[PDB]
Amino acid sequence: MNRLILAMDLMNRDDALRVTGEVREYIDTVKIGYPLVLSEGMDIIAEFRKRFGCRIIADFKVADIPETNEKICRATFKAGADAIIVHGFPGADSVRACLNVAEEMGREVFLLTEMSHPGAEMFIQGAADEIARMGVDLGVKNYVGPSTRPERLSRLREIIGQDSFLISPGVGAAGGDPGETLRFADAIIVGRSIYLADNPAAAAAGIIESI
Amino acid sequence: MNRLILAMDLMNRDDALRVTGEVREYIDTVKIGYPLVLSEGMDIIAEFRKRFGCRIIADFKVADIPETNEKICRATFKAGADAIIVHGFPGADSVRACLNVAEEMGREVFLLTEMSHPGAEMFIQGAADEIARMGVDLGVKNYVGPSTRPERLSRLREIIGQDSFLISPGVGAAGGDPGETLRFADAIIVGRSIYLADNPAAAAAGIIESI
Ligand SMILES: O=c1cnn([C@@H]2O[C@H](COP(=O)(O)O)[C@@H](O)[C@H]2O)c(=O)[nH]1
Ligand SMILES: O=c1cnn([C@@H]2O[C@H](COP(=O)(O)O)[C@@H](O)[C@H]2O)c(=O)[nH]1
Repeated sequence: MNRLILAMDLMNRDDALRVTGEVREYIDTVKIGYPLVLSEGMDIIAEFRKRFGCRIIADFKVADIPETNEKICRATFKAGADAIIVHGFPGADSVRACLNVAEEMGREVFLLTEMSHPGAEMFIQGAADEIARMGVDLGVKNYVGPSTRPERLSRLREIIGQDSFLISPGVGAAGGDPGETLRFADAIIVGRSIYLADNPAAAAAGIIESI
Repeated sequence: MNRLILAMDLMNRDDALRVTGEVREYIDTVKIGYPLVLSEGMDIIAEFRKRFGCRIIADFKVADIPETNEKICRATFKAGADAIIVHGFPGADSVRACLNVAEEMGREVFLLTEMSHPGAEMFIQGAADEIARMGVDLGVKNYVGPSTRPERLSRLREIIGQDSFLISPGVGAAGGDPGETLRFADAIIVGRSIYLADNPAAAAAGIIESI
């Protein structure tokens, strides 16, 4: 909805529920990561899904060996997540393990190819095109790419095709622009610009109207 | 969305996709049953979920022995359904088997307590209150009750409490009224009044505005 995904990284349940409820009319998809899950428990995923009737993407940056990745994905989907974000840099076998569980459980894998922060230029950027091509070869249809580098987002879009779904973080606080990012991504992920705002609903409304 | 769930019982993929796309702005939840699945395959569930970004309730009226019920639910959730409708009349063990799989896969079970058609008065109605109480005892939080008998829907709402989620079919073609049904149910299910209409979008819009 509105091509906007809320990155809910507040660490306490009450604040997370308050902000998510305030901006629900503008979204239908919430990205929940370890900051909230490690503080309040995996049960928070089912609670959000039920209370807000939104889709939940678990941003767990899965980056282990195949066998452990299988275990992490199974627990995550058992908890009710609709999709999970997985790193591609640990290799194809590690990604395939995630895809196997998603297939078994009727869920989806998002492949993270290039990250949005400054440090991403050190090692990830140099491998990003190859990671995206690996995703295509494995049948991945959902990807994550950087708002902070639209030229890289364009290159990623080029590799994955127009039929793949691409979401992009780094919007707002990290420097990314909503409109420019949406020239290439299907949806933008926004965390701090909304959840640290004095009026999260007004902040979400502003982003939606700017695009 | 709009407390309206589309019962997509057309049997061919092209017509089903056309009508669902035409009314998508009014809904966010589609009920898919055997008329469409047995004609086009279980893969239609993932296709709808992806193409329309809606939640999918599989109306499979699960009504077998525990072991078979477990198999049916597993295949259904593997196919991507968010929830499954199960009959309560075959007993508690049969329902528990469904709840066990839903727990394993992070999904939901809707318990059907009293049906909406005339024949429901023969045997189901007499057992309906006990079936609803069984659901409460088993921890069921989602229920299906009849639009065609609001006094029975009221009795069912009484047993399950205000915190349980109740959806109700029999609206329109079978005689049920949207507004009266919503006095007790959280959402109404509508099939033919929308999918056989000359203008499904206008029909959906009319129902939404009447409530
Ligand atoms: O390359 C990536 C991948 N993931 N995220 C995540 O997306 C969200 C962005 O939040 P922000 O809007 O507050 O910067 C956070 O949950 C963060 O972990 C990034 O920021 N960059
Ligand atoms: O008690 C019940 C349970 N399920 N349904 C189902 O709900 C839908 C109602 O469709 P309709 O609006 O076309 O009558 C159909 O898929 C039907 O199998 C009923 O009608 N009554």
